[PDB]
Amino acid sequence: ITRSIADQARTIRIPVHMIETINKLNRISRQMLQEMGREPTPEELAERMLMPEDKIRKVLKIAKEPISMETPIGDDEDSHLGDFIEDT
DNA sequence: CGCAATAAATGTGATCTAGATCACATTTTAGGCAAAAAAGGCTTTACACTTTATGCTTCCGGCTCGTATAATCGCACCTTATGTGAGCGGATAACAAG
Repeated sequence: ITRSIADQARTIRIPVHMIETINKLNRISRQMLQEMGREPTPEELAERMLMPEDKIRKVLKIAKEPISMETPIGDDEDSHLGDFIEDT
């Protein structure tokens, strides 16, 4: 059961380490918060990890749902999320 | 031929320009022909294009395996309480026929 939901979980394919890299930076964020009491700035963790600081920000942009289309916005009658995007 | 009356036609003659002359010497004009500066011509050589075989290396990328671990279990507390009528099948009670 940990093999099937290990890849084909979301509606779209998702890598393995891409979801294992999130909780990796989690069990350390509160680790420095329970001691010092301040938010771990992207400077001290840049020396303990293999990620610089710039490219690591674009990684979070990938980790999403992202979002459906047939979802009410304002009119809640005929207006849909995928009905406001112009065509090229 | 004499008479009517709105338009067109008439004279004046001194003043002041407008338009024309002449023969010869000066000044302008036209197209002409090379030279210089420019257009594309049609060569022959200097270099530069991505492409694609390849294989070797380090770094970032993407995927799994087994292991170690405890469990196969437990309260008290916070705040609400959809709307209806119309259409439908099923279960139950009252009824006439045998």
